[PDB]
Formats: sequence, structure tokens, C-alpha cells
Amino acid sequence: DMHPSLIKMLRSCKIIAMKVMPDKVMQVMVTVLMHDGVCEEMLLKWNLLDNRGMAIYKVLMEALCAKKDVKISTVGKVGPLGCDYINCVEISM
Amino acid sequence: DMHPSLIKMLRSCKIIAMKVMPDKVMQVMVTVLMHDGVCEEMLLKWNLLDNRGMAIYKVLMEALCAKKDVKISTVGKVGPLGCDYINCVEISM
Amino acid sequence: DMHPSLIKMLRSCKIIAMKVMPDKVMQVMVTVLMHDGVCEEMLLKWNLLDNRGMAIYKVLMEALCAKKDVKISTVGKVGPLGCDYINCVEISM
Amino acid sequence: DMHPSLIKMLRSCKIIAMKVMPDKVMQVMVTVLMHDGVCEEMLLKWNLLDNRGMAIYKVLMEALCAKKDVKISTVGKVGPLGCDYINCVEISM
Repeated sequence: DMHPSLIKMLRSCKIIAMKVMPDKVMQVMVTVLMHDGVCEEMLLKWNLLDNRGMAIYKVLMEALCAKKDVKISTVGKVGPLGCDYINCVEISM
Repeated sequence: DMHPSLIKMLRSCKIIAMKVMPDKVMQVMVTVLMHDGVCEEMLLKWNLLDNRGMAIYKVLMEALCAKKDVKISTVGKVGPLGCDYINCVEISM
Repeated sequence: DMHPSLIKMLRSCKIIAMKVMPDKVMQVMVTVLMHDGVCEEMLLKWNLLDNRGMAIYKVLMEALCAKKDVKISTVGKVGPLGCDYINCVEISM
Repeated sequence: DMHPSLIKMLRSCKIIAMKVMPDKVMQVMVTVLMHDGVCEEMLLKWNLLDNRGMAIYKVLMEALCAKKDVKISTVGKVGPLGCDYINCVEISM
């Protein structure tokens, strides 16, 4: 039982770029920098046309614009476009 | 009749974490710190797939990223996942 | 023909509170402070369930959280809940 | 192969105004200032009622409120309202 104000699969990272391209197969590509120095290009598990994709898209965007560390998890397989898929994001004050 | 610029169920709190997990039963879990020191885990009254859930999700997120105090009210019962449900948020400049 | 970086119905104002209450008849009530000192409570022209209401809801929220002056116009009649309805918002860098 | 934290059709610009007007033919007009000093008024490729239009609308808005440079591409033709249409936005931390 920790301090009320202290928080506490999920890797810590920074969201360093997002390219929104709803004309194309990727739809939106997220560039992520992990805490151990590796940089990875990733997609969202859901279509942007689905509200679940919109919700994941928004927390990632806010994390980039606030310059925040976040934690993410992915489905765990590279797809036919060459990227893993983000399916969970955690953000804290 | 108060100063034009002065504002004025609803408890004052801070939104200290949000975990967006649209694969799972909770969908999104909000960690809230009340002004009297108690910390509580909460859900939204509406599905994320519904625009009302999206609207509550956005004001909470903005409150976390701006480091703002807000006021919330809940439906008033713990559900089968162990959490109350947020149904109203008020935010001020 | 003005400087490329210089911008330029619409009244200038600040968005000083927003109360998101999708359980109730108002859905979301916006408290607005006009530049001449009068303060007014206002609704949105569109349902929150409609994407046009969502779009107006988002620019207002961003204006509150960034502490920005904006310009708004309304439909021009008080409705049966006692408020006018915002139908246009302009925001500038 | 560049530094992990270093990023890298698309023109660099600032988003200096947005006018959200879902009553009218334009729906939302974006004023953009390119790096070479020319200023241009632009629309979105998608309807605001479509989630793809909402996604492009949000990254533009965040870019304005964070005072960020971004890159955009357009469809490449002036339409019957006198404007080109934005179809891709890239934003970086």
C-alpha cells in the first residue's frame, strides 16, 4: 500500500513522431523510442475509423505533445507491413 | 452575483493516471486522487465506442496532461469489476 | 494584404469553465467570459453524439486548457433551457 | 542509420488559425504559414463527420495549440471553394 499519490507487457518509451496518413495502408505510423535506446516504427491494433483506434491515437498524440514518458504493450507480431501493433497505453500525471 | 470571471455530488480531485486498454473488460481505468488523500480506481459510465464515453475520456485526459484539479461525480455503486463509474466532469480555466 | 503571419458575428471571449454531463438535458454547458465583462452560460448547436458537436466541443476545451482568447458565434436565440447555442469557433496561434 | 532519437510531398509549415464552422460549406478552414513566407487557406480531404477528417482535424489543432512546426501534404488541386485539401500531417516531439 503505497503513497496515495504514487502510481503502481508494458515497456516504457517516448512517442517521438506520428505520421497521420489516412489515404494509405498504414493509416497512422508511430515512431517510438524505448528507454534502452532502440527506436521502432509501430501501427495501431484498430482501424482509425473505429473509436478504439481513435482512443489509442489520442493518448499517443497527447504523450508526444506533452513530452511525456508512457508505457505501451503490443500484440506481439510483425504484420505484412513490417510493424507491430500497439494495443494498450498507460499515461500518468 | 459574483465577479464575472469567478466560477459558481461533485468531488474535487486530480486525475493521476489513465490506462487505455480496449482489448479488456475495463476498457479504460482512471486513477483518481481526492483532495482528502484517498486514491480510487474508476471506470467510465459509457462504452468507449459511444461518443459520450469519448467525451468524458477526453476531458479526463486533458485534466491529467494539464495537471489540473477537476470535479467529478459517479453513479454511486461499485460494479462487478470492483469500481465506481464516472458520469460527470467539470473543468475550469 | 497583410503580413503573411497576421490573421484577418464573431465575439472575442475566454472559455472559463466546461461542465460535461451526458446524463442530463444540457449534455455540456460552457461558461464564457466576453471581453466587455459579461459572463454567459451556453450550449452547443449539435448533439455530443454527432461528430459536429464533438468538433466544437474539442476546440472549446483546447481553448480553456491553453488559456486562449477565441471568437465564437451563436445561433442567436435562447432556448427552452435558458441558453444560446454556440455554432462557430475560431482559434489562432 | 541515424541516432535512435533523430527523425528521418511534405512541406514544413505552421498552423496559425483554424475556423470551425460546421454550419457552412467549408466546415473547417485551416490557415497555414509555409517556411518560405507564403500563407495559404486550406480545407481537409475528408468530411468532419468521417473519423478520418476528425483525425486530421485533431493533429492540426494540437499543432496550433503547441506552437509546433509540422509537415503537410495536399491532394494538389484547388476545388470549387478556392482551396486545396490537406490529406497527410506529420508531427514530431
